[PDB]
Amino acid sequence: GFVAHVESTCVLNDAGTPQDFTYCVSFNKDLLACWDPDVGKIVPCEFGVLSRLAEIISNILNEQESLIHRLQNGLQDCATHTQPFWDVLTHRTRAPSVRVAQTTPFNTREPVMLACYVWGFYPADVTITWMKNGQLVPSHSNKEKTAQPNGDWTYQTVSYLALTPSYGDVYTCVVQHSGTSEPIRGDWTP
Amino acid sequence: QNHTFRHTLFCQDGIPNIGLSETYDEDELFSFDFSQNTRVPRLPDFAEWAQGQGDASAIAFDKSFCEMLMREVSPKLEGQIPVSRGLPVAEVFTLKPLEFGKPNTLVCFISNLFPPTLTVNWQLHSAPVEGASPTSISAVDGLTFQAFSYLNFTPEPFDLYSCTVTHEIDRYTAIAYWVPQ
Ligand SMILES: *[C@@H]1O[C@H](CO)[C@@H](O)[C@H](O)[C@H]1NC(C)=O
Ligand SMILES: *[C@@H]1O[C@H](CO)[C@@H](O)[C@H](O)[C@H]1NC(C)=O
Repeated sequence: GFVAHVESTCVLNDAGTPQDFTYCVSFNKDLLACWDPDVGKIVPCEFGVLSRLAEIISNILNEQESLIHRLQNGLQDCATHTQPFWDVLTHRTRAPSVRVAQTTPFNTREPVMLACYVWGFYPADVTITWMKNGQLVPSHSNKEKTAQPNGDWTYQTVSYLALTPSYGDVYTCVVQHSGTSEPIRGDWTP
Repeated sequence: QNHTFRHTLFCQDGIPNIGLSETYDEDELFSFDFSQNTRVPRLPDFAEWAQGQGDASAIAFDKSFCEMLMREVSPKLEGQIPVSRGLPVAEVFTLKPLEFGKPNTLVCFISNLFPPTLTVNWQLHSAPVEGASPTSISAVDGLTFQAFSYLNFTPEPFDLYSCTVTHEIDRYTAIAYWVPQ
């Protein structure tokens, strides 16, 4: 019933510059060993009940010309490996869509609860702000979430705002997505 | 600023006894089919890149080392120390906001999945239903997994969809319900 991971994370900034690199073996959810480019070898970690196992794992991995030389080179691979598509990824965006509607009251007594539906965007970074008659409205029950992933390589989230209907009032949800300079808006009147 | 490309390879006993998942900022780029011995794009947009790379020699070694630990290490301590189990959580929601009669897609989002072994079934008032897409497990930061299962459908006022996750064959199920708003 056990599980093992041979994880290798590659961190890079925009353009395509490698910034960090690791290789780590981990049995069960406990972590065993990670490479250390300083020492040049695969060094153990989590000296738990499995401290013993840790030493071994690394030794074995250490006595492998290929692996060590694979790791050593690492960062240089990271570039080539990612390069062909890195531009696409770092610069691929899907603009969000917004729709405002009213929904059954969550927390609070106000007779109307507005819900701003922002969906279909990438990356996940986005900011929602509300406006009452062109006026910014500070947060009080303005509870959102943290952009839910769809796995569809898109994201969505929702913003709530409680209020009292007075004709002539216009509410607008403003959304600025890091993938579009054009802030999106959706208004709602009683 | 920064971005994270993760190449997680894992092995276990059961369901997919071996898998590879390569992500970027947590969204899966492509997994890897060990039968045809090739990468599989999460989106057609990708395809071309899953094509090349020829890093096969690493995968080969990683794979072996993994299977190796499952072979030797496991038996040694099977029943000697505790299994990290993660009680899975399922949530259900729509891709686009709700518009009765207009086409939509339900999403069953599974989180805290550990180990990555499961089966997802959708129902509608207990009435089972198919047309669901394959459930894709993906590795996630912190040595864990998450999976999604999509099901297109046309939302109607008296609907009641349920997404049933069945963890580790027969030990622990999770049922998430979705009703119209
Ligand atoms: C990414 O994190 C910070 C913030 O952008 C950055 O300075 C750093 O180079 C990256 N992380 C590592 C471990 O290099
Ligand atoms: C849902 O609709 C889209 C577009 O028609 C289609 O690509 C997809 O295959 C349908 N169903 C599933 C389960 O993906």
